[PDB]
Amino acid sequence: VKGKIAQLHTIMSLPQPYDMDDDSILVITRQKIKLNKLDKRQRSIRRLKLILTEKVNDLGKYTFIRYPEMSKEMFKLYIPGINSKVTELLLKADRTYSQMTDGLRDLWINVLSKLASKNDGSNYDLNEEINNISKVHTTYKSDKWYNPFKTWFTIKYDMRRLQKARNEITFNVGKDYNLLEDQKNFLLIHPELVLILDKQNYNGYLITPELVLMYCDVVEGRWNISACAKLDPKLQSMYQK
Amino acid sequence: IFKNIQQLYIALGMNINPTITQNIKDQYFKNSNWMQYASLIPASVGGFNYMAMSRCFVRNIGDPSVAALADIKRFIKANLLDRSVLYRIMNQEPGESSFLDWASDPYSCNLPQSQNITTMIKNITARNVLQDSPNPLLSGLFTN
Amino acid sequence: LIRVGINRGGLTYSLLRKISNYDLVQYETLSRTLRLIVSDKIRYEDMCSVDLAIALRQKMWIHLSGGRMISGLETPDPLELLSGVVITGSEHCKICY
Repeated sequence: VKGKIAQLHTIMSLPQPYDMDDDSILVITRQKIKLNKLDKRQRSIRRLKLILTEKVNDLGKYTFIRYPEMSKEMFKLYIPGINSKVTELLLKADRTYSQMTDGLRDLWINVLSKLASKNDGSNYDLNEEINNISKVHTTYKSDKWYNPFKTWFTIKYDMRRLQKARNEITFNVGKDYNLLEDQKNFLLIHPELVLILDKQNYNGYLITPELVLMYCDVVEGRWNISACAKLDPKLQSMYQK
Repeated sequence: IFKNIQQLYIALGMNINPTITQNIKDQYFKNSNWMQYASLIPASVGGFNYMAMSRCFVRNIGDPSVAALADIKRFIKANLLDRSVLYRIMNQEPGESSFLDWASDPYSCNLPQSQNITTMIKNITARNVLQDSPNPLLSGLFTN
Repeated sequence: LIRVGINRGGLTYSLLRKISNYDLVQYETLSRTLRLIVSDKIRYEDMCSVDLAIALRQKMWIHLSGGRMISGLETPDPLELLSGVVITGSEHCKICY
């Protein structure tokens, strides 16, 4: 819903990118702000503007981008400094899988020799699909949509952890956000929003958790489609297409 | 198999569930050939494998236990597993299910604490939520 | 479930502890099974999968069934059952021979 994102832009004082057929929710939110009747969640969202102005100095020169236009720059989001926790796990998975390729190939060769046993040679050793077993981990690891997947999975994990921690214990009202600053990207994760600042080109993105989940699963789907098309001999051209 | 291994690692190391202890994590990560065993052993006998290779050809396999044990034999014949793995699977410990639980799912072996999440939710709803209700149907059906 | 329970009443943590501990219990059970000490007195890899399943179901349900039998369940799996022979080049089927 465009209304939710427009409301997030209009709660904390930021420029309004969107235009809408009926800006009723924006008028309602502005009226609530003027008379100071904001809810608890809206107040918690609004209080982050002070932190944003304290950390980021030249916040007034950033330009925020709407949802459809930012997709080109958000399907490939690489933040190398924050995905140092899932990389180790994926590397260990690669190692523990590489320890089984020989046995897996022998198993499939035995099964195929039992099911269709020709009496005149025709060994199954030189089969393309069987020979591509030994490079599944290599193909996933050296993929184009791997780093954006890692970054988005880390972002989703942090946001979901914060959201779950809010439910169990709301006592720690003071600090619920997660802040990560770098010479490239400035990332703020809140159980209700994600704010990304690109400082080299002065761009800003403010997204809802729904957009977080959408981008995460879309990038995961792209990664899986591309890699699994690369492996299969019948879909090698479909990979590049 | 590879995606199942990745899922196992992610769930055991990078999940928001706070009930996972460090003991389980550093027992599965440090012990030799434990994640491979967990990902390869068919789950009908205790593992985390939900794809019998017979499913790749036919849809209705039959009772999953027979397919699981056939796949275990195939694994140990292809040097993926060991004979001791099959011996341990044969000599594991039984659960504590009853006759009604057996009737609710006949193909199941007596795996300890094998009840599904949906089964637990259904049991909780039947025994707690729908006990005292004004609806004639539920009042007649769900007694104490 | 939580919404209906708070609407009606009767939900307590003692009932919902299992739902939270399910995954840890699964991991603990597998860990307990994986570090068991076994002997090679009986070779279980030389039996057909049907016999293995029969023995497993006999062993697991020993408290309910006892010495009695369980029937009507086991069916042979395809891959263990079938054996295909592609007859080509004027040679008889080895099994048929």
